[PDB]
Amino acid sequence: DRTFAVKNEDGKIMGYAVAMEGKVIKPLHVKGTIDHPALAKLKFTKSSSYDMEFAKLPTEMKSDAFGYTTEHPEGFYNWHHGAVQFSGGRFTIPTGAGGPGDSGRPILDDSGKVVAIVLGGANEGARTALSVVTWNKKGAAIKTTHEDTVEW
Repeated sequence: DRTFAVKNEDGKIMGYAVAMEGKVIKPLHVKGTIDHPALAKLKFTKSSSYDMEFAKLPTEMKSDAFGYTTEHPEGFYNWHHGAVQFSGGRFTIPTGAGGPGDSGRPILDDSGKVVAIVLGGANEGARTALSVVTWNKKGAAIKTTHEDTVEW
């Protein structure tokens, strides 16, 4: 696979790292050790601004990793827990469909490319708006945070 559990000392899942475009990327707030022998002890570079940390993907894994795409037209997208809507510049899910432990999971299109990484969500009632990292065409990271975001 290309998505890895990040585990605390008791071995409980805290969040997820992904393999993407020659990097291991996980949310910075996710406390733990990636649960992969090749990934556990790499040198990570940490960016507070984007709540992101990343390491170089070990050479073994370069044909494995997800592709990223900047093409997110309005519509529906996929994640581990089901449909993610993208509309008016925001990703949303039914409230209750995501929660703590979900930080780091990718949002995917039907071809299996990453459009966004999940940081948290703000409860707006029926729907929860997702705080995420995306990248633009020049490779610049963008963090979108909504009011009263709960880190997952």
